[PDB]
Amino acid sequence: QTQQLHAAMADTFLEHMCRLDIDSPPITARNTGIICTIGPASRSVETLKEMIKSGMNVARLNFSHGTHEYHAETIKNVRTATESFASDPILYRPVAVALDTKGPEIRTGLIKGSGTAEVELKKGATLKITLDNAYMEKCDENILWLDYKNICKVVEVGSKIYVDDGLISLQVKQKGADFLVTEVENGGSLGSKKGVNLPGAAVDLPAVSEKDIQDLKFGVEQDVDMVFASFIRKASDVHEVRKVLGEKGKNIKIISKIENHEGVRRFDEILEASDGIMVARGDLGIEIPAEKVFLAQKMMIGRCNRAGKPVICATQMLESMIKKPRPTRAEGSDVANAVLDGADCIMLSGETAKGDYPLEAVRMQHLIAREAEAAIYHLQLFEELRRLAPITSDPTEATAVGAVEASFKCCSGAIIVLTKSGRSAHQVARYRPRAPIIAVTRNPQTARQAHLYRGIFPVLCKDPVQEAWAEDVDLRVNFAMNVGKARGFFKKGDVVIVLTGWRPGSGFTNTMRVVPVP
Amino acid sequence: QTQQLHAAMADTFLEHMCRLDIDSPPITARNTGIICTIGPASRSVETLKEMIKSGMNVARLNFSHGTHEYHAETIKNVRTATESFASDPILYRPVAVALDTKGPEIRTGLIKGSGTAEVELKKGATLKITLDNAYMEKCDENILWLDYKNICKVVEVGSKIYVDDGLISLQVKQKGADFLVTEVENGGSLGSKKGVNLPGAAVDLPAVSEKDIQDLKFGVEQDVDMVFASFIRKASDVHEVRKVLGEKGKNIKIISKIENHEGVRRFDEILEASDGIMVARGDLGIEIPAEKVFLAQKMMIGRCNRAGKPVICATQMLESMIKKPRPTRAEGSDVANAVLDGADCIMLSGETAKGDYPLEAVRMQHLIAREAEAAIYHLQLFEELRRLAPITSDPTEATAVGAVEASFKCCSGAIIVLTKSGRSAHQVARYRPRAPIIAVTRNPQTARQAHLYRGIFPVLCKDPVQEAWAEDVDLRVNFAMNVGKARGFFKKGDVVIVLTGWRPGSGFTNTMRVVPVP
Amino acid sequence: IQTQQLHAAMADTFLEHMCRLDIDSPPITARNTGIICTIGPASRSVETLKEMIKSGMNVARLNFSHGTHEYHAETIKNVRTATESFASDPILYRPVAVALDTKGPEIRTGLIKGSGTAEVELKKGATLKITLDNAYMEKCDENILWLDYKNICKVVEVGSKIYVDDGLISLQVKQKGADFLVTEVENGGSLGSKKGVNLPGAAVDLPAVSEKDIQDLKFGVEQDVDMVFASFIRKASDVHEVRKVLGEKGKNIKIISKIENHEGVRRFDEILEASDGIMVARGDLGIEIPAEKVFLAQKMMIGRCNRAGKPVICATQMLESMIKKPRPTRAEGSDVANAVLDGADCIMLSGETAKGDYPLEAVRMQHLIAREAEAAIYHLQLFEELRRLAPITSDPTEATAVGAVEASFKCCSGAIIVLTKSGRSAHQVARYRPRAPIIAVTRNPQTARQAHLYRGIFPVLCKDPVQEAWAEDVDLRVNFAMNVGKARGFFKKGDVVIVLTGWRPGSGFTNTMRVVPVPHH
Ligand SMILES: O=P(O)(O)OC[C@H]1O[C@](O)(COP(=O)(O)O)[C@@H](O)[C@@H]1O
Ligand SMILES: O=P(O)(O)OC[C@H]1O[C@](O)(COP(=O)(O)O)[C@@H](O)[C@@H]1O
Ligand SMILES: O=P(O)(O)OC[C@H]1O[C@](O)(COP(=O)(O)O)[C@@H](O)[C@@H]1O
Ligand SMILES: [Mg+2]
Ligand SMILES: [Mg+2]
Ligand SMILES: [Mg+2]
Ligand SMILES: [Mg+2]
Repeated sequence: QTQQLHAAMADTFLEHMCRLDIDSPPITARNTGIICTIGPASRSVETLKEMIKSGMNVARLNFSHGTHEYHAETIKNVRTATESFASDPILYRPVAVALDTKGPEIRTGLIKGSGTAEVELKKGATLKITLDNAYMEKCDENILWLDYKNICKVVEVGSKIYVDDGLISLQVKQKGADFLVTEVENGGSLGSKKGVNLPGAAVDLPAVSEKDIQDLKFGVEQDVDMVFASFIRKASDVHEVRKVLGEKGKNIKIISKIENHEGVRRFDEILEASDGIMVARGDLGIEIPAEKVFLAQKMMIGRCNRAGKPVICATQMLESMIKKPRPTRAEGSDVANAVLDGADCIMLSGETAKGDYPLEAVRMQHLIAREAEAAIYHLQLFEELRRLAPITSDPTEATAVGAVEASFKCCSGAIIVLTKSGRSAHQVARYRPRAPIIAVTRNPQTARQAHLYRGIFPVLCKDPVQEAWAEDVDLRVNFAMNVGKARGFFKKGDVVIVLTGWRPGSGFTNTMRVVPVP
Repeated sequence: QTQQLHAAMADTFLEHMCRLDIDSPPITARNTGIICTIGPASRSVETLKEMIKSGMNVARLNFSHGTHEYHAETIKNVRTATESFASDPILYRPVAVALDTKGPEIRTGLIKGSGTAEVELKKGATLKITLDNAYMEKCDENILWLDYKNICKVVEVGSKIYVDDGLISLQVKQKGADFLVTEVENGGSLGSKKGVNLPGAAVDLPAVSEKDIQDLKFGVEQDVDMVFASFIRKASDVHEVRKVLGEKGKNIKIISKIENHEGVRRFDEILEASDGIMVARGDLGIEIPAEKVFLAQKMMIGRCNRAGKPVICATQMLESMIKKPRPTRAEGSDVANAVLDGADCIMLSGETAKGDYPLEAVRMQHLIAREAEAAIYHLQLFEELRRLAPITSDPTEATAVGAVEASFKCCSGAIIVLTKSGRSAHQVARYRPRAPIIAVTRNPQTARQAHLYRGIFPVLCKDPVQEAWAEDVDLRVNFAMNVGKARGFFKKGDVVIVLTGWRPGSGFTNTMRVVPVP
Repeated sequence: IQTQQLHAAMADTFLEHMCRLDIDSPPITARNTGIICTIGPASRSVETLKEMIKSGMNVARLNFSHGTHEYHAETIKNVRTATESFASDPILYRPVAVALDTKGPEIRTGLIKGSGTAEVELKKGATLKITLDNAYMEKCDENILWLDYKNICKVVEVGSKIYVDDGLISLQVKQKGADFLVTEVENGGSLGSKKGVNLPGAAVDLPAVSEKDIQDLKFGVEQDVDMVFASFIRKASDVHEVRKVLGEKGKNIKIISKIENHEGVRRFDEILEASDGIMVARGDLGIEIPAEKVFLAQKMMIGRCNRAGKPVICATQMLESMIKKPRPTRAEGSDVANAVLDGADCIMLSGETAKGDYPLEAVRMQHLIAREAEAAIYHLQLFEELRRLAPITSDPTEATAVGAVEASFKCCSGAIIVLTKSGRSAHQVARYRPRAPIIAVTRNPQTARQAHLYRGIFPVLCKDPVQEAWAEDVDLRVNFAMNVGKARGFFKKGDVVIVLTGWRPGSGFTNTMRVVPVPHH
């Protein structure tokens, strides 16, 4: 038996688990998109071809560091690598580009002289915090400076303050107008220009930094497909970013990054305003107890699945592959679970940008995602989504459910959807069929953006439009049939689902057909 | 709110019940077919028009009694009444004809002298059963004769014996090779040529009687649409009936009537060989304890639903309306529960054939079935059917499920299916949508036979094919659109599901579209 | 080859459950659904009542529609005589309860011109004037019809239907004065005298209890009935009225509200809350609302009663044909099964036992079907569903009951034995609907009788004096139930059973569940 089918039949979740089989090989398609952060270790065209081949679907650009000219080159290279395969449209896999903003931060000043010197903080000692600028350059173990002018307004006696990536931990014992008197809870080495998190606080830093405003305008100019907006806390934040990309970039998918408590508390309003979500586990698990992170991940992927909006699963998934060519069992497990949890993307940071093994990381993510995709309990997952599906008399939605049910009934090798905007394909994906969704689009941006949705395989028709709209439709169907055939998703005989519309232009998708592969 | 929708939403069966609402009116469509036995009280053309109008869909002819000339006239009249409405194909309802065989029997002899005289059986008296032929003509209250040579082999001391349609009740007190000595439990008037059931005993009479052979040949000649084959006990039996209708009548649906223990015990093999099933509660509740009947009914409707084959629910459903113009609460309840149980047909016997109130019986069945159809727990019913659906790579099946899912998603006003053989419509019905299935067919037999399946509204296109196959398809779709409109199943604006094929001829139905009503 | 429909109880889907019901899977010997028989001409004799009890009667209904105090007093005397005839052996003694069903408020017409036996003929489409003016009481023709409901005008609009003689005749109001109505005949028929009137869809403002009712109820107090079926309950204030009337001296009598019209259904919630139980009065009900809609109301009501853990009764015409015939119609058989499957506590017999030719055959038939249907329930889901809709509470008694019921499912327990003073503990077990019979052991006779009102409680009345050590007194009552169960054939030595006790004497301390093998005692 194959593709974990015996397990997909089980009546109980428990029997489902009990029946997972290591000798049941997956289908060839892989549904979870893979996002790789590009950096020193992966910027070369020659390398990027190898990434795409290994399964990269999105390129992340981390505006934490690096200048415009530097990033512009990364993008130019990603593009070069991608179009290298454009010469055969059957096999060409689009690659999307993503601009991840630095976001607002709270940084400390320099330690006494050189930014290279450190001071030693003792569990229990007093540590005064000034905002007075005199102290910017000379930070010792008695006085520490911040660039968050308004820290006093947003903290109470008793609040924790986390310094250098939540290594050092302070607690506020007294609050003036200008200063704070803290006690060290967690000792350690204090350095220069280190980053500060205010756990629990409603931090009032603007939605976008001045750097961000400019970094974003650049992304518009460079024509990125999506932005990962950092440190989204409230929906007004998302609205800021939207305003900033403004008209010229009104089609760029804004993906809100949930990095602290306020973000979690206000996730609902946020999700509403966002195109998607990234569960930013790194920053998040500095702001909230680490043991609580899986809760937040599961809550978020859950609600994103309910709302049919893309969710990303980020940070440290294959961390050890920065140094080693194979991952830890926990890393293997982390990735499987994100997939089973029902995440759209999975992401690689260090592992691809700086690590010794970028390719090994991508292939590993590819391998696990496939195995985990077969291991889903679609029986229940489908039943559940269907039961929570709002009543709508929108034909597109009705067609999608019909299609997805049909695909379950006939172990369909794929659901083929003609889509101009991607909307139709999204509607199919939101129901999470086991079968890959081949989305056939003439719109390249649609092709790239589609990766953000579990199971959509974007496929870009480069032919001119044919005279009769009928034959043009048939042509695009036939294209997908060829793509599917060639990529080994199905052979002559197998059955497939095809979704078409009744008239040209967007949102007329309403025709579902069950077709045997020619 | 309408159509018991608030109740259809409930997460539990219990909440579902708790939420059934007497102020939530049904839609106008009624899905459960209604089978009326035609007889003295209903044979007139003038009456039959009124039956059709009231909701009769099949005419049952009981070959228990009546000659060929008699039945031939019933059929002539049914036909006359039906075609009376043929002048407007939008409103014309097809009517099927069904031949219900007499089947093998065990009969008694004549009472002392004229077969017009009777005897009295006294609770507690002795009643000898002979097979000795001396007694054939002279049966008194001391000695009773049977024509079933093999009774003694198949009955033990303690067995019950039912005489005259389980009116009189005997228990065997001593058993020889040649005779039985019984005690009367239920007193009553013993007549001539009265029928006998040996409850629990496995009666070995041949599958088809001599009369049956001939009655069946007649049904072939008369062009009936289905046969209700009596006293089906094993699959061999069904095979006999099929052989007898043979080639000339290979298209007539055989519906096996389960009338005794062996029939229930062997239901599986039977169902497999049959086109459908009738739960013959009268006979059945003479052969098995009456308190056990609802078990058998529920088991059989259940397994017929599982197999997607039509089940009928017969006998005494509105019994009191033989004498009275309104039914008892228990009768009302019986009918609702048949529908809730998931029966295709419901049936009337006495109530339409002999009763004082044939029309009131039909209208009553119509009224209840509608209310009960809304009261079904489709959420679970659908979930269950889907989970127990074989995985199949037949396109038609995949299209049907998709169509039914779609219809649930959009509160579809109807699922419109173009079908030549009826197969496609059956496949949609087997999934039990809330929405009516309008089947559009040019084949009149298909039209009539369709009534045997929950929710199919057969609609007969009498026009020739013209011009392009496409526009012929559109034409038939449009016909159904008009039928639906006129019968008040939906208005302009409402959304409907339409099933077509990709090519002419049977099979190939594989196109589902979600269309707003013009 | 299996028993008690076990293979079917295992099924993962409702559909598979149905598909697996088996006519060769015989039930256990216990029967859980209580059976209520109306006593009348055909069943009032002591000699007959012994045979009824034997056959499975658990409650005796008295219909105050008809019959005088002296008459009913005698029926009760006899029921009691028949019952205590078996009191000589407490192991085999079955308690029988007594129930007073009130006549309730009515709307009656006057006498047809001259003899109260003579009739008029009403033609579809004719005009029919309705007066309340008393001049017309004695002389009712086909043009003018009198009612005794002085307030009809206030409670009906132009367009309202009026149903005369048990919804045989049907009028629609065309004009409404201060004093009169002008109606049109929709349903023709023969109009008689003193015939009953229903106002479908009206909020009928007749008092909750009639003057007759007040008195009939006071009688029930005096006669020491266990429950009252209050007729024509419409709003909760109605139930409060009945309670007020039974008042203090009768504060322990269970009031069971009878739902017989629209307002009753519309307001069922408030009503159920104020009632001890409910009767689905299908006859009257299906005159007030379209008959085709009644199964909706029945199913809604039994449903919500199950949710609330309050007793529900299913009434009227369940085995109607057995007034004249010794066996029922397939639809009657089916009706009874479905009431049980629907999850009704009691089933009822009216005509069938009171006036019919075959009272005993009706009782035995109800007994037979209920047993079969009880095995046919889908306990898996029924239990899952009740548990999921159970509020979280910190009440030990509830925790013990669920535990008990789950344990009984686990071990195919032959019975759940509960020592109960008020019945409350047994009710709490029953509200979860175990397959196993609940033997409730009580020294309180009223508790014994009232217990019948709940699916699956088998009341068993300990007549012994209290034993010195409270422990051994507890053991004694457990042992009693063990003996009863043995003798009634509910289990044998070896079988396993669940026993519920408390930690201290007096009510509401039940918190001990044990799993005990049946002894060689
Ligand atoms: O994916 P979207 O934006 O909903 O648009 C889907 C549209 O694509 C089609 O299937 C074909 O696209 P064209 O308009 O480019 O012919 C339409 O028939 C349909 O309405
Ligand atoms: O040959 P026709 O009458 O045009 O048939 C066309 C339609 O009938 C179908 O054959 C229906 O299938 P069935 O007859 O098997 O039910 C389809 O291929 C198509 O939708
Ligand atoms: O010895 P007693 O007072 O009869 O009570 C025996 C046990 O049954 C209970 O009375 C339960 O009775 P209730 O159902 O009336 O609460 C316990 O509280 C007690 O332990
Ligand atoms: Mg960050
Ligand atoms: Mg027969
Ligand atoms: Mg199963
Ligand atoms: Mg009444």
